[PDB]
Amino acid sequence: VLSEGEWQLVLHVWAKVEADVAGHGQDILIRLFKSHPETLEKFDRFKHLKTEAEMKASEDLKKHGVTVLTALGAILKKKGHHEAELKPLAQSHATKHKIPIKYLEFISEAIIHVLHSRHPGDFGADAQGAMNKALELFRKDIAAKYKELGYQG
Ligand code: HEM
Repeated sequence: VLSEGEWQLVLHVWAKVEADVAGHGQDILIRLFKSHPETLEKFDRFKHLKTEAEMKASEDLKKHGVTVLTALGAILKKKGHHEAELKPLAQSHATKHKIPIKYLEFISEAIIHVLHSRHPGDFGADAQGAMNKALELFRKDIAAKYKELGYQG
């Protein structure tokens, strides 16, 4: 359970993201795909992209980055009271998209890196720890839904 002070640190940096949701989503997906190429393989939509320049030039990738970060922002702004938002996401990622929990760890690392690059003055260690806790809570709660459905592994 995050404290109120931890949530404030999380949402204070997240308010900085929402000024350029699409730029952040591009940086985060690109980092994810470069760092963990098995992730790119889960998107039939993106698997033709073979270079970082092609990734940066894809408008469809930029659109998906906004989809991802819009859903994550709505979950973070619930400060843990996020059951209604996670249900459908856990269900589609477990049963349709077939995304292992481990890849949610990977995208959490990319999010943290990109926030540190773009917002260092609002993403010192206290805020990095709080955002780590928030993303761990996200993963923990998705993992319990996966386990229900037979996908925790
Ligand atoms: C912060 C974590 C993530 C969030 C908030 C998120 C959110 C979403 C949303 C809102 C959609 C569209 C609606 C739906 O299908 O449920 C989507 C689709 C999808 N996601 Fe995620 N996602 C996350 C992580 C991942 C990761 C790590 C992968 C793969 C490695 C992934 C793979 C996919 C795929 C394959 C689709 C369908 C894309 C398409 O072909 O249109 N997601 N995601």
